[PDB]
Amino acid sequence: PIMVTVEEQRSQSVRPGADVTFICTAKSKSPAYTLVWTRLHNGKLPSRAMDFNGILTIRNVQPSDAGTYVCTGSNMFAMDQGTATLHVQ
Amino acid sequence: TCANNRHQCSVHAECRDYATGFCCRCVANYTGNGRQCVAEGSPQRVNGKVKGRIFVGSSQVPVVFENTDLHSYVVMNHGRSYTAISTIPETVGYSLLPLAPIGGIIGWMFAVEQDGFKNGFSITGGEFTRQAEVTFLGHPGKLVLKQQFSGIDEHGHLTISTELEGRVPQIPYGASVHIEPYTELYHYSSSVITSSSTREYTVMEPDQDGAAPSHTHIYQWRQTITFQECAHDDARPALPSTQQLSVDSVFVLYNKEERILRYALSNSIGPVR
Ligand SMILES: [Zn+2]
Repeated sequence: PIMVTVEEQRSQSVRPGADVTFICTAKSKSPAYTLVWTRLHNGKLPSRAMDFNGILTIRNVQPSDAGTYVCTGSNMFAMDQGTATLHVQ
Repeated sequence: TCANNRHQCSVHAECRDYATGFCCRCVANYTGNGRQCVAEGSPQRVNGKVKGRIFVGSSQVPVVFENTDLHSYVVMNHGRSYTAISTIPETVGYSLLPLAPIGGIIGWMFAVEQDGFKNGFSITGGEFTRQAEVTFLGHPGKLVLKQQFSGIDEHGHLTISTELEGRVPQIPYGASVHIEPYTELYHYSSSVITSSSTREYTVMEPDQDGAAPSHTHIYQWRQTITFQECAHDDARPALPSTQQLSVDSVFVLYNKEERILRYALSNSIGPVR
């Protein structure tokens, strides 16, 4: 019913203070579907993170931001997930 | 009594008998009103249909749509609600951009709870009726909204039925809209919650060569939220007479290609500051 794709540059490495962007898209058999980013295990996003329309933008990156992020695609029929990873120098 | 109507409670709730009757209550690590409960920190989905009869600008013929889908996603305790509404005609899509509150009620339902304050789901269990009206200052008529929430269905989906009728100002094809952070006061009294708010929004002209300067407009939101509360359990602490909803990180978007309307916002509920 739905398939998620994390756009290229799924794994990125930046220095503290930089801004990083990850992109998610999906193919859905239903008209209405949502794309939502979270940390692993549905962990809360950093306050400095902006998430809308599948685009995750983390500004002024902190060492604590390092880790795996998950994009969850959802519609009335099912859900699907894809991951991205961030490394901080 | 419980021995007779325990099935009325959520499987994740406890039943207790009282002089006049029984009441339900969610067990530890679950939130809700006893009749409906969800696990803390868990993702939740809301599904329903949307129908509308809306006059745009000065048109004497309304745009009509039925059987349109609404899908919303939220994670308990995160405070951010993401809503998608698709099979929305281009003839009305851009003009509905300022109406984030269509999805905003879901943000109210699952706002991050602070101190001794409860969000919409804790208070109603997702079983309530919402009557809302919006007047765009300086423009004719108004838009009327009616939404019915019927709890968690047999599939585990929260439910929401939406009906829209009235007139809204015309927004240029291809234009975008911006909404700044704001706060709203929700007043409680004998199973009735009301709120009125006057806010402004900005309209940015079509992203093309020669795009003209942006312009602001004002509208007033008025709403009445009705629901049922267990009339037993005398030793039950009263809800605050007034709670403040803090909203931020608001995003609205309409995509002509997939004919989808999107609303996203972050919410926290707590004391008046
Ligand atoms: Zn269902």
